[PDB]
Order: sequence, then C-alpha cells, then structure tokens
Amino acid sequence: ATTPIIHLKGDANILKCLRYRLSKYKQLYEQVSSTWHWTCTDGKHKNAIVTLTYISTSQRDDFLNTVVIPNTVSVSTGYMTI
Amino acid sequence: ATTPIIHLKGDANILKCLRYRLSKYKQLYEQVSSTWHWTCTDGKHKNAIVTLTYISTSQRDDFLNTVVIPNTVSVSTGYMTI
Repeated sequence: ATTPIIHLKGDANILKCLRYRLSKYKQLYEQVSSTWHWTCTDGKHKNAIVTLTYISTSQRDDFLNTVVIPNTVSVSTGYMTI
Repeated sequence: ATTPIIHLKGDANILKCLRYRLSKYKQLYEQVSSTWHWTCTDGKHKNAIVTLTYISTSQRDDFLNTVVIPNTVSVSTGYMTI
C-alpha cells in the first residue's frame, strides 16, 4: 500500500504563502509539512521544500489541476509505502 | 526514473543525533533533510521526520543493513519520480 506524496520546491517564503493558500483546498490534500531543506544545501530560501500527502492519486490529480502552483516552484511526485 | 527515499520518524533530538551519526556513513545515502513535521501536528518532538534520498535501492538496502536505527524511530520507504 502506498501514499501519493508531493514535493513543492523553491523559495521558502513562496512555499509559506502557497501553504497559507492551500487552506482553501484542505479537501484536496491531507498533510502539508513545514518547510525543510537538504542539509548539504546552504542555498538559502530557494532550496526549501514542502511535502504534502494525499488520500489517493485521484486527490493528487484534483489538487494539481485546481491549486495554482507558481512557476517559481517545482513540483515532483512520488509515493511512500504504508 | 525514481529516487529511493526514506522517512525516519520520531523524537526530534533522537533524529538529530542519528543524523550526526550518519556522517560515518555518507557513502550509504545522498541527502538527509533537516527535521520537519506535519503542520497538523502539535505533537512536539516525536512527530518529527527526516527524509533521506539514495542513489539506488541497493544503496538503500546497504544503509538499512548497516546503520543502527533505534527502536524509538520508525522507518518507512518510498520513491520520488525524477
């Protein structure tokens, strides 16, 4: 069994603002992590990442299709085994 | 194409110490994130998570088999599409 997941990558403030906007779309995702970055990276702000999880791929699809994710942020998908 | 990933979940200090210990095993993983938690969670410390990425599943196997991950930490696996 797997959990669809998503990484929003980009400037830290941009992700924080995007995260506030997700409040309008809570039905479209389950959990949003706080901002994190790779320890190897000193790259302040634009090396910030946020992970979101979903009930299903269908929910993930609806999320991507509905929520406005700016061009300044990179979206990657993946899964976690339950 | 996918990146094998790992979530170490547990108390925040325990993960921080584990992360210091990984310095002995840098060849066994690529990147370790800083500590993060789910925004829904107020659960201080034990709701802390750390993500690690790997060159391959083989490297992930070697990492799990070699590094001592305490029972206080939960390990889950997953992948991210490149």
